[PDB]
Amino acid sequence: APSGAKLLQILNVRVVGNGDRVVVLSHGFGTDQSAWSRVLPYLTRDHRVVLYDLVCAGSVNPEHFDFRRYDTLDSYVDDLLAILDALRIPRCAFVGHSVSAMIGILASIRRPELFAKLVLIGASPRFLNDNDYHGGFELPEIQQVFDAMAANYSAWAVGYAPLAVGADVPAAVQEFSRTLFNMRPDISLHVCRTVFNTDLRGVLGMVRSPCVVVQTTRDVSVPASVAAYLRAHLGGRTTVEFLQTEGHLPHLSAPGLLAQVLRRALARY
Repeated sequence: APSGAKLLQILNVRVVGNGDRVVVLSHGFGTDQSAWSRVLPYLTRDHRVVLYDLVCAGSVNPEHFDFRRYDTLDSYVDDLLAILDALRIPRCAFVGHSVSAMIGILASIRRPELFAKLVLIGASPRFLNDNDYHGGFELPEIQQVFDAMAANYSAWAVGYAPLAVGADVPAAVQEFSRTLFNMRPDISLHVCRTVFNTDLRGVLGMVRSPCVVVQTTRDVSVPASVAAYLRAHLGGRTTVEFLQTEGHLPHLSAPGLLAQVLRRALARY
């Protein structure tokens, strides 16, 4: 597996901004680090911002996608820590969307002194239901996503993109579809399978970093009740912030409102 040093190029690592307060921005499924481009200038005057692409992003050469290594989220965590260690960053705030919120939770447990604060957007510890637990999906319907992605990825993408964006923002729909279509279909399916096989409920109590959970009014993959569950079970001091906007991708569809929350969350850590 590639070293942290090699990952700096493979994952298109970028470091921008001023100061010694470090913020890492980690994008979610179906995008790449360009998803942060609209909120980024709200952070770079006050923070040193580290950006990178998950190995599944369309902007990463498909040759580096190890279908063995990456069938667990633990390997995505390995990559994040390797990048931060290569950059010689001992302490940071971490902002993760979607799968990266799960990666952030796992990274905080692996390296408690490295993560001074987590900000989780579109966050869920488990997407499948379980008795007294509402995740949003039953097993036969995650299986329906899989069959649709495999049978007709392009048609699945055009249907999913407006649902994910949620609000009526056509430039966000087109920009998300573009990065969804840049992904190779088999890699896209593989990451989705990995995310739906992840269940972090049993380790939330092991997180000790303070956390801010960012909740929008409506999220196709995250039920409103999930944020309360995270606040109840995360092992650190946790606050829920409410974006009065609709959708799963507020960094695409409502950058100004999102930036207000991020600046508040990242003021002291």
